[PDB]
Amino acid sequence: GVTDHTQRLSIITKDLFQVAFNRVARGMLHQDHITFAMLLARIKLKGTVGEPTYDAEFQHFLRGNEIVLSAGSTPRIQGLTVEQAEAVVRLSCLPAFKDL
Repeated sequence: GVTDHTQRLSIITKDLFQVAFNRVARGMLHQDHITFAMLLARIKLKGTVGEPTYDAEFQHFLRGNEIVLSAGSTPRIQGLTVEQAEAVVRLSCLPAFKDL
């Protein structure tokens, strides 16, 4: 019942993502469903327009533990434990969270 081609294209793209996720994740363990959902989300983020590439932010999400903290570089922050302290001084390297 759909006649316009742009609406058909949008429906085809969304249904491609949905049917691919359904037919993959039915034969797949429940710990990894969110992983494939995240991969398809990043793929659709790449495909859409009007957005930045989010390369450095996803790099700090994936290999953000690769940031090396210096000896005694963490100051004292109230409430947070040592793991939260090293996490916030690792997040502070990003320009978006510079004043964290």
